[PDB]
Formats: sequence, C-alpha cells, structure tokens
Amino acid sequence: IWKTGPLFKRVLMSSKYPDGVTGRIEFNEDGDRKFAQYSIMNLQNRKL
Amino acid sequence: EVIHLDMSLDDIDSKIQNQLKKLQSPVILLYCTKEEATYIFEVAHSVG
Repeated sequence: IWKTGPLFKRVLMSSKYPDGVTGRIEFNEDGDRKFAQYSIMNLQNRKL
Repeated sequence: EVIHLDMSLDDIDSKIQNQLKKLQSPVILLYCTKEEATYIFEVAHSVG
C-alpha cells in the first residue's frame, strides 16, 4: 500500500484560496466543495 | 459503546489510546482487516 496517500489527502483537505478564480476554495470534513455558487432560475413564458 | 478507529493517520495525536482505554469488557470484537489489526494489536500491546 501507500503510507503518504492518506497524508496527501490530509494536505489536500487543508487548502485555502480566498482569492481564487472560482471564489473561495475550502474543503469540509468529508472532502467536498464549500461555498457553492448556484443560481435560482424560474420558468417564465417557456423561457428560463 | 461501539467505537470507531481511524487508520489513515498514525497514533500521534493521542486519540486511539483515549478511545481504547474505555474498554473494560471480558470480550471484544474486532471488525477490520489484517494490516489494521496488526496496528490495533500493536498499540493495544503497549497500552494494556
């Protein structure tokens, strides 16, 4: 197996980029993307 | 109490011993693999 694997995941999880291109890169306790950027749409006259 | 152990990081922050020190039962079940059981028995062999 690999011993640095889980350590590499630990280093990747502790990553902060407040001035990134997408916005603010930050990982949570499970390894996902925090501060999601969505857009609430609504269907009006057969158009979004 | 059904406890859970983490094998991704080695016992360096004093947590596995704190989770295994509260086991005062005459029989304990171990549900994990081999390379993990060698480490659990390795730390438990030093703790008691």
